[PDB]
Amino acid sequence: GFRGVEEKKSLEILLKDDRLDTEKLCTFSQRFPLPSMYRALVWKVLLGILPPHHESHAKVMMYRKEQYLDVLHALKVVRFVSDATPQAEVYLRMYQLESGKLPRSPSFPLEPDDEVFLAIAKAMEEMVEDSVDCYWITRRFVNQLNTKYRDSLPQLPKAFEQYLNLEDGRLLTHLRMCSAAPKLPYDLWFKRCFAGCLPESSLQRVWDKVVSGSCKILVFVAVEILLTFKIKVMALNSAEKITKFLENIPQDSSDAIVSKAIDLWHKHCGTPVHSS
Amino acid sequence: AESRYEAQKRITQVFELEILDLYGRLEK
Amino acid sequence: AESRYEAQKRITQVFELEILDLYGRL
Amino acid sequence: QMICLLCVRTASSVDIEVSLQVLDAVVCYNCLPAESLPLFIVTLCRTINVKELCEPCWKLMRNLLGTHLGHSAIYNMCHLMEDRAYMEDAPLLRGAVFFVGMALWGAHRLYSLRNSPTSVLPSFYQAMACPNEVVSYEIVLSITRLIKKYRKELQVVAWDILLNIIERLLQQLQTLDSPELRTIVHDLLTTVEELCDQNEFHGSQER
Repeated sequence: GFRGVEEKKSLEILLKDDRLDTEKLCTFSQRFPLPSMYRALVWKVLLGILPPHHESHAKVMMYRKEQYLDVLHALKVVRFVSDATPQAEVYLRMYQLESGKLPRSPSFPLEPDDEVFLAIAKAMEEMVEDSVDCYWITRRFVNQLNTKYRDSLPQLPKAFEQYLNLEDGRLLTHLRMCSAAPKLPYDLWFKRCFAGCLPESSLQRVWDKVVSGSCKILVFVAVEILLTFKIKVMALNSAEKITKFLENIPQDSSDAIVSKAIDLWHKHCGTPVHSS
Repeated sequence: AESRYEAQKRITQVFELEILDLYGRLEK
Repeated sequence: AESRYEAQKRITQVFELEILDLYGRL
Repeated sequence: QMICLLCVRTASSVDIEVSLQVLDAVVCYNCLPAESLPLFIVTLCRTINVKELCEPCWKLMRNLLGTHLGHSAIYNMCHLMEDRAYMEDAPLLRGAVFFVGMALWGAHRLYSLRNSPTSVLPSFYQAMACPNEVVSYEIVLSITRLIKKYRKELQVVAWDILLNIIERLLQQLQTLDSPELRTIVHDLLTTVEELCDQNEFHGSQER
C-alpha cells in the first residue's frame, strides 16, 4: 500500500492553500509523519515562525534573517560568540540575548535551562539544514516547552508511570522494586525532549508531534523505550545502572522505538479526527 | 517586524551593559 | 514598526561603533 | 583591606565612621588600588544601611566614583546585584541599588559617569531575585527618582527594563504583603500613568 504517497499528497494539498490552516497542519502532524522536504516548512508554520498566509513568507523570512543576523552580529560585537563557537552555543547565546538572559561573559557556566536549550539546539542542527531556520525552529520549540507546556511537562513523569504499567505492569513493578522510578532520566526525556537520546533521524518523528501540541508523545516515546528494552531492563538490577542505561540506550532500535511510540500514542490517546 | 524591533532593544541592552563593562575595563 | 527597528538599529550602530572603539583602545 | 574587614567585623560604629574618613583619604588624596575595589564596594554597601553613616558613606562612594575607578565601581556594584552569592545579603544588595541609582540618576548624580540607566537596570532586576522588602523599597525609590526626573531621557529599552522591574515588584507584593512597599509601588504606577497622560512616557503602554 502506497500510504506514504497519500500522506505526502494530503500534506501538499494542505500546503497548496494561500492560507495554511495551522489546525489542519497540527492534526496532520499528529496523525502522520512529515515528509522531510516539508518538515522545516510545516514546523516553521506551526511554531509561528511563518504566519498562515503563504504570501507573507518571503517578507517574514526576510524579517527572521535580519533578526538572526542582527543578534549574531551583536554577539560578535560584544565578543560573546566567535567563528569557532559551535553553532548550538551560538543559538544558545542568541536565545539568551533575545530573552534578555545573556550572562556577562561566555566564561560564566551554563545554567540548567542553558544546557537544555543547548541539547535541543544540537538536535535541531541535524534536522534543519538552514542556520536561520534551525535557530528559529529551536527557539520556538524551547519556548513552547517553557510556555505551551510549562505545566504539562511536569505531569509527564506521572503519565509515564501510568502508561508504563498500562502496557506492562510487571515492568514498572520491576522498576519500583529497584525504587529507581524517581531516578529515571526525566530531565532528558521531557525537558530536553530526548535530545541526545534518540538519533535525530527519528527524534524528528517525535518532534513533529511535540510541535503540533502533543507533549504526551514524549511519555509514549519513553514507554516504548522501556518496552523495547524489556530484555535488558528486566536484567537491570540497580537504580544507578538503570539511570545510566536509560541515558545511553542503543540507537539501532530507535527508529522502531519512535514508530511504535507513535503507534502506542495512537492506540492509547486515539487517532486524531479531522474537524467537520 | 516587532520581533526585529525587540531584538534590537535587547541588542541595545547588551551594548549598554558592554559599554559600562568596557568603560570599567578601560579606565584602569 | 520598520521605522522603530531602523531607529533602534541606528542606536545600536552608534553603540557598536563605541564598543569597537573602546575595544580598540584596549 | 584591613579597614574594610574592620567595618564588616567591628561592633562599634564610630570605628566605622572614622573608617569611612580614612577610606575617603585613600580615595581623594591617594589612589584606591583597583584590586581593593570589590572589598571597598562591599564595605560601603554594608555601611550605607547604618542610619548614622549613610551621608559619610554616600560621600565616600561619590568620591570614589569621581575617580577613574568610577565606571569600574558601577560595574562591580551591578555585579554584586547580579551575583548569586549575594542574593540573600539584603543589606549589601540594597546598598548596591542605592549607590548605582544615586550615582546615575540621583540628585547627587555624577555627570562624569557616562553610563545610561539601561546598562544598570538589569542588575536592579536581578537584585530582586530573592524577595526582600527593603531591597525592593530601595529599588522602587531609586526608580521613582529615575522616572520622575528622566522620563523624557528614558528611551524604550530603559522602559523595558523598568517595566520588568515593576512587574517583579508587583509579583513580590503577592507574597511580601508589606504596606510601605505596596504604597510606593502603586504610587510609582500612578506616576507612570501621569506620564502617559502627559505623553512623556516612552515605554510600552501595552506592557
